Amino acid sequence: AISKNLPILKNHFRKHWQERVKVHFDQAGKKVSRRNARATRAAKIAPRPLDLLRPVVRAPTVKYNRKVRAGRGFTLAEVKAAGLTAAYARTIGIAVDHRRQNRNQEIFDANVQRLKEYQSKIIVFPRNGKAPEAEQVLSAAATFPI
Amino acid sequence: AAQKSFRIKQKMAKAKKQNRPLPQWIRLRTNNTIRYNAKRRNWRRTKMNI
Amino acid sequence: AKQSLDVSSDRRKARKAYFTAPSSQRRVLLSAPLSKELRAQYGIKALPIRRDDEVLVVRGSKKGQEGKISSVYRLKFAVQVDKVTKEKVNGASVPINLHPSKLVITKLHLDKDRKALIQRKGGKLE
Amino acid sequence: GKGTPSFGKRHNKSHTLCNRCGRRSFHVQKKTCSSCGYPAAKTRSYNWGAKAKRRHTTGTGRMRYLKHVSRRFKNGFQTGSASKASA
Amino acid sequence: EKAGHQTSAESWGTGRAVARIPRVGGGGTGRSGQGAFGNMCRGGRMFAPTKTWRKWNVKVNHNEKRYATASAIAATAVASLVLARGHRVEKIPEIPLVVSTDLESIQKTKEAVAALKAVGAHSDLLKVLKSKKLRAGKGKYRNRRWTQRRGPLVVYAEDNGIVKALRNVPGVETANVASLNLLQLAPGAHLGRFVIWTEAAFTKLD
Amino acid sequence: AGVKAYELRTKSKEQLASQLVDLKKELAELKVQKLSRPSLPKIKTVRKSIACVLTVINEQQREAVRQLYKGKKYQPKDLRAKKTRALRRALTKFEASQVTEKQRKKQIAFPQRKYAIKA
RNA sequence: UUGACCUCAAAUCAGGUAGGAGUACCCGCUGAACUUAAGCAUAUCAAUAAGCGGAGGAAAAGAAACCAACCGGGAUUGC
RNA sequence: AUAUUGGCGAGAGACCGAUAGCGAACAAGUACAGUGAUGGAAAGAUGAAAAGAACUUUGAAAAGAGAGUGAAAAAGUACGUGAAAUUGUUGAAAGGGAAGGGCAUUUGAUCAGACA
RNA sequence: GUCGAAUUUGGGUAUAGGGGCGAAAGACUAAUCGAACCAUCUAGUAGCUGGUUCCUGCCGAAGUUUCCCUCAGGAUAGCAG
RNA sequence: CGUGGAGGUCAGUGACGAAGCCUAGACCGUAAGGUCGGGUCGAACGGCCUCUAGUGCAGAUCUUGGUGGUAGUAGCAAAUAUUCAAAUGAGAACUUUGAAGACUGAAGUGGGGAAAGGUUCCACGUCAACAGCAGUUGGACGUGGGUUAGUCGAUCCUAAGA
RNA sequence: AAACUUUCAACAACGGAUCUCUUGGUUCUCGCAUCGAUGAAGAACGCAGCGAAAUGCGAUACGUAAUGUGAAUUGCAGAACCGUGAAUCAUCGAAUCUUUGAACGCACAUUGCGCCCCUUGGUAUUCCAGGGGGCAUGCCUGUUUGAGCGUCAUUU
Ligand SMILES: CN[C@@H]1[C@@H](O)[C@@H](O[C@@H]2[C@@H](O)[C@H](O[C@H]3O[C@H](CN)CC[C@H]3N)[C@@H](N)C[C@H]2N)OC[C@]1(C)O
Ligand SMILES: CN[C@@H]1[C@@H](O)[C@@H](O[C@@H]2[C@@H](O)[C@H](O[C@H]3O[C@H](CN)CC[C@H]3N)[C@@H](N)C[C@H]2N)OC[C@]1(C)O
Ligand SMILES: CN[C@@H]1[C@@H](O)[C@@H](O[C@@H]2[C@@H](O)[C@H](O[C@H]3O[C@H](CN)CC[C@H]3N)[C@@H](N)C[C@H]2N)OC[C@]1(C)O
Ligand SMILES: [Mg+2]
Ligand SMILES: [Mg+2]
Ligand SMILES: [Mg+2]
Ligand SMILES: [Mg+2]
Ligand SMILES: [Mg+2]
Ligand SMILES: [Mg+2]
Ligand SMILES: [Mg+2]
Ligand SMILES: [Mg+2]
Ligand SMILES: [Mg+2]
Ligand SMILES: [Mg+2]
Ligand SMILES: [Mg+2]
Ligand SMILES: [Mg+2]
Ligand SMILES: [Mg+2]
Ligand SMILES: [Mg+2]
Ligand SMILES: [Mg+2]
Ligand SMILES: [Mg+2]
Ligand SMILES: [Mg+2]
Ligand SMILES: [Mg+2]
Ligand SMILES: [Mg+2]
Ligand SMILES: [Mg+2]
Ligand SMILES: [Mg+2]
Ligand SMILES: [Mg+2]
Ligand SMILES: [Mg+2]
Ligand SMILES: [Mg+2]
Ligand SMILES: [Mg+2]
Ligand SMILES: [Mg+2]
Ligand SMILES: [Mg+2]
Ligand SMILES: [Mg+2]
Ligand SMILES: [Mg+2]
Ligand SMILES: [Mg+2]
Ligand SMILES: [Mg+2]
Ligand SMILES: [Mg+2]
Ligand SMILES: [Mg+2]
Ligand SMILES: [Mg+2]
Ligand SMILES: [Mg+2]
Ligand SMILES: [Mg+2]
Ligand SMILES: [Mg+2]
Ligand SMILES: [Mg+2]
Ligand SMILES: [Mg+2]
Ligand SMILES: [Mg+2]
Ligand SMILES: [Mg+2]
Ligand SMILES: [Mg+2]
Ligand SMILES: [Mg+2]
Ligand SMILES: [Mg+2]
Ligand SMILES: [Mg+2]
Ligand SMILES: [Mg+2]
Ligand SMILES: [Mg+2]
Ligand SMILES: [Mg+2]
Ligand SMILES: [Mg+2]
Ligand SMILES: [Mg+2]
Ligand SMILES: [Mg+2]
Ligand SMILES: [Mg+2]
Ligand SMILES: [Mg+2]
Ligand SMILES: [Mg+2]
Ligand SMILES: [Mg+2]
Ligand SMILES: [Mg+2]
Ligand SMILES: [Mg+2]
Ligand SMILES: [Mg+2]
Ligand SMILES: [Mg+2]
Ligand SMILES: [Mg+2]
Ligand SMILES: [Mg+2]
Ligand SMILES: [Mg+2]
Ligand SMILES: [Mg+2]
Ligand SMILES: [Mg+2]
Ligand SMILES: [Mg+2]
Ligand SMILES: [Mg+2]
Ligand SMILES: [Mg+2]
Ligand SMILES: [Mg+2]
Ligand SMILES: [Mg+2]
Ligand SMILES: [Mg+2]
Ligand SMILES: [Mg+2]
Ligand SMILES: [Mg+2]
Ligand SMILES: [Mg+2]
Ligand SMILES: [Mg+2]
Ligand SMILES: [Mg+2]
Ligand SMILES: [Mg+2]
Ligand SMILES: [Mg+2]
Ligand SMILES: [Mg+2]
Ligand SMILES: [Mg+2]
Ligand SMILES: [Mg+2]
Ligand SMILES: [Mg+2]
Ligand SMILES: [Mg+2]
Ligand SMILES: [Mg+2]
Ligand SMILES: [Mg+2]
Ligand SMILES: [Mg+2]
Ligand SMILES: [Mg+2]
Ligand SMILES: [Mg+2]
Ligand SMILES: [Mg+2]
Ligand SMILES: [Mg+2]
Ligand SMILES: [Mg+2]
Ligand SMILES: [Mg+2]
Ligand SMILES: [Mg+2]
Ligand SMILES: [Mg+2]
Ligand SMILES: [Mg+2]
Ligand SMILES: [Mg+2]
Ligand SMILES: [Mg+2]
Ligand SMILES: [Mg+2]
Ligand SMILES: [Mg+2]
Ligand SMILES: [Mg+2]
Ligand SMILES: [Mg+2]
Ligand SMILES: [Mg+2]
Ligand SMILES: [Mg+2]
Ligand SMILES: [Mg+2]
Ligand SMILES: [Mg+2]
Ligand SMILES: [Mg+2]
Ligand SMILES: [Mg+2]
Ligand SMILES: [Mg+2]
Ligand SMILES: [Mg+2]
Ligand SMILES: [Mg+2]
Ligand SMILES: [Mg+2]
Ligand SMILES: [Mg+2]
Ligand SMILES: [Mg+2]
Ligand SMILES: [Mg+2]
Ligand SMILES: [Mg+2]
Ligand SMILES: [Mg+2]
Ligand SMILES: [Mg+2]
Ligand SMILES: [Mg+2]
Ligand SMILES: [Mg+2]
Ligand SMILES: [Mg+2]
Ligand SMILES: [Mg+2]
Ligand SMILES: [Mg+2]
Ligand SMILES: [Mg+2]
Ligand SMILES: [Mg+2]
Ligand SMILES: [Mg+2]
Ligand SMILES: [Mg+2]
Ligand SMILES: [Mg+2]
Ligand SMILES: [Mg+2]
Ligand SMILES: [Mg+2]
Ligand SMILES: [Mg+2]
Ligand SMILES: [Mg+2]
Ligand SMILES: [Mg+2]
Ligand SMILES: [Mg+2]
Ligand SMILES: [Mg+2]
Ligand SMILES: [Mg+2]
Ligand SMILES: [Mg+2]
Ligand SMILES: [Mg+2]
Ligand SMILES: [Mg+2]
Ligand SMILES: [Zn+2]
Repeated sequence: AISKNLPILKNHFRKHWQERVKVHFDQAGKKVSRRNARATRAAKIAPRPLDLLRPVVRAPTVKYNRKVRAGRGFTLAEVKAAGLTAAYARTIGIAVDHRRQNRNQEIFDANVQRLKEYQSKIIVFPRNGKAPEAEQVLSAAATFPI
Repeated sequence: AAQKSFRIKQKMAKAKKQNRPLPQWIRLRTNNTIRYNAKRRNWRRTKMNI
Repeated sequence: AKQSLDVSSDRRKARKAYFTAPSSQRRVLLSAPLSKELRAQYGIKALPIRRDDEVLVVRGSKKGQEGKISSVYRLKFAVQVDKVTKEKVNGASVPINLHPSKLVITKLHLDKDRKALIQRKGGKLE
Repeated sequence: GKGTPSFGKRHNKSHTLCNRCGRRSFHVQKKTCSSCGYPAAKTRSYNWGAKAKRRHTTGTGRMRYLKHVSRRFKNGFQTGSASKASA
Repeated sequence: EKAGHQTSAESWGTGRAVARIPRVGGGGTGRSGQGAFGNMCRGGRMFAPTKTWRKWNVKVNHNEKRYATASAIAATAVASLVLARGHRVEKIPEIPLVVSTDLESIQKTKEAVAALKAVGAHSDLLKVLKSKKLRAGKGKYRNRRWTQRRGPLVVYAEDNGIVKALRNVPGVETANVASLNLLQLAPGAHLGRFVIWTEAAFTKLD
Repeated sequence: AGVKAYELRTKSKEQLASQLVDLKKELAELKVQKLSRPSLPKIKTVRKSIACVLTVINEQQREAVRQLYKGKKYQPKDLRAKKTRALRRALTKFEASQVTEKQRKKQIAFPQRKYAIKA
């Protein structure tokens, strides 16, 4: 069971592995099934953007600290510095994360600016009548990249 | 047996009724595939198992 | 071709669908075409056949014969005409089964409903 | 001895007909059906028994009720009745 | 996978004068006492039973794919290949055939079929319909019943309705220039398909 | 011939109960005929009618007792909705949508606001 | 003498509810040996088969007693 | 978002093609076996249409021989095609304790091509 | 051999698989007993036995070295394509 | 070389006969094989370039089904036993009736029951199969008829036990 | 020389290969979320002018009500339209739904055996028979009704 000059392999199929095979035949099937169910949210969701506004964030560790990507939510500190309540900023399609903290002025500054730029680029439909028909934009993060 | 539970007698009644050949007019029906009654039964051939 | 995702080109599903179809579904399968003169009269190409209709065999051995349809035999997918018959060697005679798609309607049997159906299809009705 | 002559001795029922499954798996003395498990509150089945499962599960019977459920649901369990149209 | 193993049979073992494949239990049915499980047995499981995890799709390098189509396109010129491929092009004006962008807007089969015929596609449009045959094989159970040749590929730039116009004429296929399908450009991996380029299309090429 | 449904649903409770004994009595006479005769398909239609009579007799007394029980808690099970055993236990539309006093004030002050972007 | 209170019962009391079925997928319990190791006991098969309890259209999980060690990240599940 | 060899409804395949494919394309979990738990088959195709063979005749009859129907009975409810083993008749040839085989030729049978 | 008793016997009833029952034979426990029968784990493992399906062309072996709870097997070198 | 299927092609072959089967008939190949004639038949099928695999059998005490020689053979010989006439029928060693010869010899080959079977009972018809000869006979086939309780049983009671 | 044997062919046997068929199976994908004490799954036994079975059904029994279609059903017999109407039709919302089964008055190798309310009958609250409606268990909220020197006040 050991012969010629070959790497040792550790080929792990000693359980009943044929039971736990998972093949994706639905790769295509599910891409469609989830494309409809996206565009059927874009309707039921009304002119709303289909996603939530996300913060600038410095990536962890030493490998990715060099970079930055969208974080979860906006830090009550920034929600107040941009001048709105959190509980309201939830319903403006801003994501607010209460766990995040600001140790960085440069990131805190960057994120407040990103917040006002959104308040400026949005139109909030009033409680009752009107609705000056607004033609929904499909992303937020595309409008507001990083 | 020959002092019978009616339960046993009744299964034994239903026995007799299935014991007749094909009614031969079914043979005539359109589409009809049944040549003969292939579920037939004999007292001394095969037994009823109560 | 079929563009609907609810239509099936499966040959098996169709052949079963046909042979399993019930009475009410078979009547519409048993459509016969209206005569050239009857097409222009009613403005309709074809209708599901009916018992007392009059009809003309346009295909087969009996092509050129015509008569009143004795029965529509739905079980057999066959329409029987009472003129057309075969005589056995005992000297009796037996209907010839005919398929409406090989017939053509000279004279409809008109009902209030058969009349309604023609106008309901956009017809004329003399 | 253990053969055919000893077979002349067999006239006694270990099992009569089970009321629940109508089998003759109902052990007279144990008074419990070796097939469906009656008297037991539940119905005897086992996972090494796939065939006998298949022989008895829902659908081997009339489905005197369950037949129609799938239809009643398609219609959202309409109550009342239907009115009229034409012809 | 359940199939063929659906008995309880087991070998009778040697000494009973018959071979040792597993054998069905019980009696009275005549299935009993018969070779079971065996890849040589009536009813037994087949050797190496087929699996859904067989490798079905095949990966190709993107650039290799594009190289292929590229070479296939270049053969829609080069008349001999198009001729050698079927495709009765011996009388058409020139290779490649480029056609007025107005083609893209045709709404009606008769209209479009004309334009095709007009511009040299008659003999090819007609090569199909003569080429219709019943499937030689057993696939004709399986919802491929009919053999036929392949007619021209009408490559438009924007589709204004040429596409629903040609979809019912046989052997004819329509495709955008932004997409292009090697399956059509080189059918059965044979070079030189017959392509009718709307002049719109032709300049989107570069 | 043989009985019509809507012509029964007119008649009085005491007429129907009488015409029932008719059809039974007609059917009884036909039963005695049928063993003297090589076949008697007639019996099919009398006894199919003894059903149709009985359907209506029952139809009434149900839609009768259905009426006096109308619009009150606790009426009898077979006049109670069938639905599904599991739907029968569902939380009613009222007690699902029952919201919280604390939470009610918040849905009010802070509802999801319609909105869009690009301008 | 009476009337409470607490606890405990009884009614074919008023009205509800649980059982069983199915069990591919799901939450748990319990639980092998064949086998592999060219022997074999730890180990492996496998926290698998079998047995048992409990669900739903999904179940479960979930808004950190988290991960990190960074300029930090930020419920859960999935690829 | 994730799972799904159960359910209900659909669409499909470089799948199998009646010893294959689920065990079951058929009155299949059927017939049948076993005290019982359980075990568990075989078996699709006349024809477009019964037109399923009037009638005569031989026979106790089953049938046969005719006649007839049919595009075909070289399709007759033993029913598409109908191989092999193996069997009857007929024809041909040969055989002193096997049969068959190889090179070669006489003899017979048989088949060309090929002259012009 | 025995034959009026530690007799024969029906039926009911109890005991169930490392269990039963045994006036003891490893006997009997449904033609099964020095561990029943049914199904499943299970396509259990086999250094051992048997088989392993078309044609032609060219090349063409080894039973020896070292190691192995190795001596009917492998590893290794050699010969071979 | 050959097989199932797949993309392409020859606008391939075919109800004026595809496929298959038959054929000490013909031809090409060293060979796997390929082509042709004739016969039978009835509805589909081939050449080429490629794609693909559940792709080729003489064996495995291989699986399933079918069939031989054995072979008109081994045999159909325990339980003393059969014989005459008539009837019936196409047909009688076997059915029916009469006559006779015998047996079981009331610890029965008699007269009933329990368990078990399940209609075998009984009448009419009736012989393809079954009754290892036969068949006019039958426990067979067909078709009908038949099981009558305050007192006989169950039911009630309790036994071991559950 | 025959027979017999063997070999080849034709015809005919035997068997059911091959070929071609396919309302089946198999695999993939998509959508959906609905069993039951309001009695399910499952059983048994019934039901048709002429049925053994498969299928359907439940003593209203191959079906009743409702709705749609618009003339059948068909194997025979039988019945039978310019219409509240054919059909072994479609659909289905209303019912019937035997003996059962978690299975519920008790039992059940028994068509065994009680109790309660209404009602008819034989002179009948009491006995006999018919008709109908009823009595399982655990638990919960509640209602009556109680128990205990467990304990509170109060009467005299
Ligand atoms: C070779 N293909 C055959 C095909 O020829 C045909 O075979 C039939 C066969 O089904 C018939 O038999 C059938 O009907 C019989 C009725 N008595 C009973 C047995 C049943 N299989 C046989 N009588 C004649 C064959 N040629 O049907 C079956 C099949 C296997 O497809
Ligand atoms: C095909 N028929 C053959 C028939 O041809 C013949 O066969 C002979 C056979 O008898 C001879 O066999 C004998 O007779 C020879 C002459 N006396 C001497 C050798 C001896 N074995 C063979 N040598 C030749 C075959 N063709 O005899 C046998 C047979 C089967 O009947
Ligand atoms: C089988 N006997 C039936 C009898 O039961 C009854 O049958 C009716 C049938 O006439 C109805 O038919 C009616 O239904 C249509 C509903 N819009 C209206 C016209 C009519 N075809 C069926 N829909 C329902 C059956 N129960 O009426 C006719 C009849 C022949 O007497
Ligand atoms: Mg390792
Ligand atoms: Mg599993
Ligand atoms: Mg999103
Ligand atoms: Mg932190
Ligand atoms: Mg047919
Ligand atoms: Mg037996
Ligand atoms: Mg038995
Ligand atoms: Mg059919
Ligand atoms: Mg015709
Ligand atoms: Mg026809
Ligand atoms: Mg035995
Ligand atoms: Mg005994
Ligand atoms: Mg016992
Ligand atoms: Mg079903
Ligand atoms: Mg398996
Ligand atoms: Mg498996
Ligand atoms: Mg086993
Ligand atoms: Mg197994
Ligand atoms: Mg074993
Ligand atoms: Mg063994
Ligand atoms: Mg031997
Ligand atoms: Mg067994
Ligand atoms: Mg198989
Ligand atoms: Mg054509
Ligand atoms: Mg083929
Ligand atoms: Mg009490
Ligand atoms: Mg209560
Ligand atoms: Mg449960
Ligand atoms: Mg269960
Ligand atoms: Mg294993
Ligand atoms: Mg080991
Ligand atoms: Mg080993
Ligand atoms: Mg060992
Ligand atoms: Mg398990
Ligand atoms: Mg979901
Ligand atoms: Mg949850
Ligand atoms: Mg996290
Ligand atoms: Mg994760
Ligand atoms: Mg994914
Ligand atoms: Mg899946
Ligand atoms: Mg076959
Ligand atoms: Mg099969
Ligand atoms: Mg085969
Ligand atoms: Mg195969
Ligand atoms: Mg099978
Ligand atoms: Mg059949
Ligand atoms: Mg059958
Ligand atoms: Mg055929
Ligand atoms: Mg067919
Ligand atoms: Mg046919
Ligand atoms: Mg004759
Ligand atoms: Mg003749
Ligand atoms: Mg002739
Ligand atoms: Mg002729
Ligand atoms: Mg022919
Ligand atoms: Mg022939
Ligand atoms: Mg033929
Ligand atoms: Mg005949
Ligand atoms: Mg023959
Ligand atoms: Mg034949
Ligand atoms: Mg032969
Ligand atoms: Mg000869
Ligand atoms: Mg000799
Ligand atoms: Mg001699
Ligand atoms: Mg001698
Ligand atoms: Mg020799
Ligand atoms: Mg003595
Ligand atoms: Mg055990
Ligand atoms: Mg013990
Ligand atoms: Mg003893
Ligand atoms: Mg002993
Ligand atoms: Mg045994
Ligand atoms: Mg024994
Ligand atoms: Mg053992
Ligand atoms: Mg053991
Ligand atoms: Mg193996
Ligand atoms: Mg094994
Ligand atoms: Mg050499
Ligand atoms: Mg040395
Ligand atoms: Mg060695
Ligand atoms: Mg060894
Ligand atoms: Mg050896
Ligand atoms: Mg080596
Ligand atoms: Mg091939
Ligand atoms: Mg293949
Ligand atoms: Mg092809
Ligand atoms: Mg060959
Ligand atoms: Mg060749
Ligand atoms: Mg020929
Ligand atoms: Mg031919
Ligand atoms: Mg044909
Ligand atoms: Mg081809
Ligand atoms: Mg060929
Ligand atoms: Mg293979
Ligand atoms: Mg081959
Ligand atoms: Mg071969
Ligand atoms: Mg082969
Ligand atoms: Mg051999
Ligand atoms: Mg054999
Ligand atoms: Mg023989
Ligand atoms: Mg033999
Ligand atoms: Mg003889
Ligand atoms: Mg002899
Ligand atoms: Mg003798
Ligand atoms: Mg002897
Ligand atoms: Mg004797
Ligand atoms: Mg005698
Ligand atoms: Mg005498
Ligand atoms: Mg005498
Ligand atoms: Mg004597
Ligand atoms: Mg006697
Ligand atoms: Mg007999
Ligand atoms: Mg005999
Ligand atoms: Mg004998
Ligand atoms: Mg004998
Ligand atoms: Mg005889
Ligand atoms: Mg006679
Ligand atoms: Mg007798
Ligand atoms: Mg009889
Ligand atoms: Mg009594
Ligand atoms: Mg106990
Ligand atoms: Mg010899
Ligand atoms: Mg022949
Ligand atoms: Mg034959
Ligand atoms: Mg066909
Ligand atoms: Mg399919
Ligand atoms: Mg549910
Ligand atoms: Mg009844
Ligand atoms: Mg079915
Ligand atoms: Mg029916
Ligand atoms: Mg219907
Ligand atoms: Mg019920
Ligand atoms: Mg019962
Ligand atoms: Mg009870
Ligand atoms: Mg009792
Ligand atoms: Mg009472
Ligand atoms: Mg009661
Ligand atoms: Zn049971």
